[PDB]
Amino acid sequence: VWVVGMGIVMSLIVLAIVFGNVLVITAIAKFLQTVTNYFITSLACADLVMGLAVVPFGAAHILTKTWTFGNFWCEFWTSIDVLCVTASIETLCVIAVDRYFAITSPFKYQSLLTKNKARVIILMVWIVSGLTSFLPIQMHWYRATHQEAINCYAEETCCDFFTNQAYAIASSIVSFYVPLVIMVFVYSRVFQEAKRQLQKIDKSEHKALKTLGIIMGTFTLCWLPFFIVNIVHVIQDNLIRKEVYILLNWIGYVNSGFNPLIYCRSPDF
Amino acid sequence: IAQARKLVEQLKMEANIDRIKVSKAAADLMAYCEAHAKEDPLLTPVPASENPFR
Amino acid sequence: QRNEEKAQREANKKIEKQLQKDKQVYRATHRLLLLGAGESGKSTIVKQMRILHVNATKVQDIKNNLKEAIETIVAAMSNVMNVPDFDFPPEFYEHAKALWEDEGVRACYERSNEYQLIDCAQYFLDQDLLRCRVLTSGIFETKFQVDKVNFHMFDVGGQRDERRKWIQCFNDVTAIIFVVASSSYNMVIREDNQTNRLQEALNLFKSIWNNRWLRTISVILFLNKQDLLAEKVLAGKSKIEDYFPEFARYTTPEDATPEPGEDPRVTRAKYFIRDEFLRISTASGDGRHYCYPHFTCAVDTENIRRVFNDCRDIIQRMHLRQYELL
Amino acid sequence: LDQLRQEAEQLKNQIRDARKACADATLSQITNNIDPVGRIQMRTRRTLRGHLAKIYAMHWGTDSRLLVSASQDGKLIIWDSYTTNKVHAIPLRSSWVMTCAYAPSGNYVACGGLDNICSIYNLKTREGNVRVSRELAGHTGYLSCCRFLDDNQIVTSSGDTTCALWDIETGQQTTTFTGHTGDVMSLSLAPDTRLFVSGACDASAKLWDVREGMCRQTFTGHESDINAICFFPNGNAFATGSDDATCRLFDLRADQELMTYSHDNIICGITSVSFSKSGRLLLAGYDDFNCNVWDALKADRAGVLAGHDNRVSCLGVTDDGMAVATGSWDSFLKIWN
Ligand SMILES: Nc1nc2c(ncn2[C@@H]2O[C@H](COP(=O)(O)OP(=O)(O)OP(=O)(O)O)[C@@H](O)[C@H]2O)c(=O)[nH]1
Ligand SMILES: CN[C@@H]1CCc2c(ccc(O)c2O)[C@H]1O
Repeated sequence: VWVVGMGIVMSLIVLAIVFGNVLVITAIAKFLQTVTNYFITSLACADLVMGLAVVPFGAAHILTKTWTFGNFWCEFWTSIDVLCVTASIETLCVIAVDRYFAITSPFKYQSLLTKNKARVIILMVWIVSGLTSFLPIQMHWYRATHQEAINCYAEETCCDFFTNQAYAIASSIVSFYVPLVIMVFVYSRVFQEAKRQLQKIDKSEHKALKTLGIIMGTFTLCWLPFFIVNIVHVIQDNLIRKEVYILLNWIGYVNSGFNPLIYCRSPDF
Repeated sequence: IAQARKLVEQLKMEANIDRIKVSKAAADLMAYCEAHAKEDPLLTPVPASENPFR
Repeated sequence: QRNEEKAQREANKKIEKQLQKDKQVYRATHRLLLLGAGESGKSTIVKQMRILHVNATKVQDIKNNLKEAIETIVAAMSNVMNVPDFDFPPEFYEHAKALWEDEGVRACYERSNEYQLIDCAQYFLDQDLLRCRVLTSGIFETKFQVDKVNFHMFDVGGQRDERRKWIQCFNDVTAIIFVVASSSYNMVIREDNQTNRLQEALNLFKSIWNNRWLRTISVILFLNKQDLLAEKVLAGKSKIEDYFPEFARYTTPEDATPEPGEDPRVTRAKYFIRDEFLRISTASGDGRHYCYPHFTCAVDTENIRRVFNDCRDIIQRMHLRQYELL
Repeated sequence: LDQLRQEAEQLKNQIRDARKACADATLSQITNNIDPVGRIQMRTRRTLRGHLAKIYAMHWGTDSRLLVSASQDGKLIIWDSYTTNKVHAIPLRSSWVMTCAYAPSGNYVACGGLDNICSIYNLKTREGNVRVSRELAGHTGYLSCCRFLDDNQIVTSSGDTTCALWDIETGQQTTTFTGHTGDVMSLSLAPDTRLFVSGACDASAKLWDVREGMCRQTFTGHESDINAICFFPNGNAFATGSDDATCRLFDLRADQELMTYSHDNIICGITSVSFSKSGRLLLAGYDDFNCNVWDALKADRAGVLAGHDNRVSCLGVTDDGMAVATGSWDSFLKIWN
């Protein structure tokens, strides 16, 4: 009986993402508009699109146990969720990067970044994210070469994920490896600067540690479990089941649901 | 020390002036407001047809 | 007329295009406001920033100060002076020069603390262009660059104000530079019967620190006139204990970093005045308030890095306050 | 010597005896039968942007279409309220500006600030090159307000407890007024430009004379500094906005204070006051981020204009009484109607 009841959990979670995210988008535009708020707005928009156009489809497929639309719709759904997941993570790297000059180069921060530069970098990162998902999905260049995906690719009623090794490795790298190390290095330096500034202040006459630890831990704990198996199950010989795959993917999806709650805590907000 | 001598000369000037009761001034102000209340666009709103700002 | 509006619309474009360029320049400058009491040295510090780092009335102005300095001491030595616009004739300069050698005048110079006297009396009678006092009512400003960065330093100055109602205008400056005279603890300022000059400056600092509008402005403290402080302590003329009884029980702080060669007595007196200014700021300083004390000499310490380094820390700490780190 | 001060007490007490005798009845008792105006609501019709910093000054024009604003960024921008198009932008020699004006004929604009110097600019010139015409520099201390009698006469009020009546043609003071013991903060000319008042920081106001150049009266009903003042449209009354929460209305003929406008929930100050076309509404700025509307004959609040995000520092009403402009410290003018 828990199968029917679990559908309420998905509906309750999905409705929160759509309702929660539009609260900060409308407030920023109608009231707040600074150089560092465009990235937050872009991240919020990406999260809203991902939630609205991904979560109900996956929930319906899981509950009904039979995909209803055709092959084109399934390809579109895979392309859109890959694109949205790739673009959501990469914005945090930009946030970490630009918060670094403010602390590390206070004088040149104003001259380094402006509205035009922020718009250009946002467009560039969005194009980089989009090129990873739509182009291989539409070109059918990621198809597997085994005898298990033939039924999935030949049946319009069925739908699953059986992507080849090379595309999976490349996507996992370009979506998780690059941002993580950069953001780790950025946040390490920021802590050192605070410490000197705290040590210098003490010489003249753990909130930062707590907040950096929380910021790091929330998304690393939500995302690393999902992106750690995308290499393992392909490399291994059927050592990872599919239910755990779906569960970890949903856990990774959960992160961006409360990411805007972790962020956007300024007094003016 | 002449500052005190000059100050007392000024205060005596204001001592000898003509004054009227508060009632007369209040009546005059009320009559003026009543007379000119008609052409007060901020008080009684004008139609939007004759509004330069709308 | 259809063409009437077209020209007006084009007029807005020309004006609105200039404001875009000016916004970048305005947002990339730092404004520093000088403050203090009289005879502190606010004007002298500005002159250091002009002749050094970035960027013919001197003959008459120097003689103007010299003439008044000798007369004031000689007039009170017993215990024409006010003729308007009397020039210095060849005999006039010779006549005034001989009065210095008198031993009776010398004794009056030893007791200069009792009365009022200009500091530059000895130098001019016996860096030269800046060791002169000339006063100006209109706000005095100065523009200079250190390293590809624009700095705007101005001194409101004026005659004494006990209301200072214009202080609400300076609600956006980067920092406030405060200059005090640390070698004037036994002199009475402009009244001959009042608290000593150091206490008058302490009261002004307390009012500035506890201000409604200046609730988020840091203060840079310049304990100026360090040269005379060593001379007064070395001589046995006056002691801090007589004027400040708290000096009897004071002890040298453990965190002491004196110069290469300095007497223990001189170092203790230096830190007592600095520590007394610090207790005022820490009493009501809970975030977004800081004080940076320095031991500066206005004339013979040429380095603008002290303002440059402190300004970077102020902005660096301000960013750390945001995002909830410190 | 000492006897002069003792005699001054008798003269001071003489004034109070005469004023207390003329109080037949308070104004509130007279106007208990007047129907209240009701609830007054206004909506923003225009918003003007383009200032890089906070705003202290503002003045309309005789045509009631163009206005001029001043800011500490060093700019003096002239607007066109109907179409929202800047017509001019004059850079300034000093970055500290506290006042501005606008000539009745529209050919000149005035300015002044912490530099103790008043400046006059030319607008309608050959080849369209605005340049400084004169520089009036005789004062000691910052200026607070400037007003135009005609194209030749300008009245200033500096912070050294003095006022003056300048002369642009020769650049010299025709007459000077003294008697205040504190900084002068504001002034306002009479409708006929024969008298004017001034509110100092010693909690008092005076009624000067333009021709004779001597004081006439003195009202001392306040308890703190005074920041704003404005004449009644009739010309026989004026309202004062002080540093406390209260604003009072004085009468020239009765020589007393008539009413007091205060509320229990307001503890801020007032920076600008103004009347309406018929003298029935008394708008007043505040440090509470909003502008309140009072009633002249009832002391009843009748609306709140709270569309700003910083303190309101200037206010004005057009000559035809069609719109109200309120600047602020966030560099955003607003035209209400
Ligand atoms: N010995 C000594 N004298 C100094 C020093 N700095 C300034 N002075 C004196 O400063 C005098 C020049 O006038 P200041 O005292 O600078 O006057 P000011 O700065 O215009 O005065 P305020 O505007 O009231 O601050 C000269 O007589 C100098 O002797 C210093 O470091 N050592
Ligand atoms: C079916 N969901 C997909 C499966 C694989 C995948 C996702 C996201 C980012 C990637 O780089 C991926 O390779 C998931 O959203």
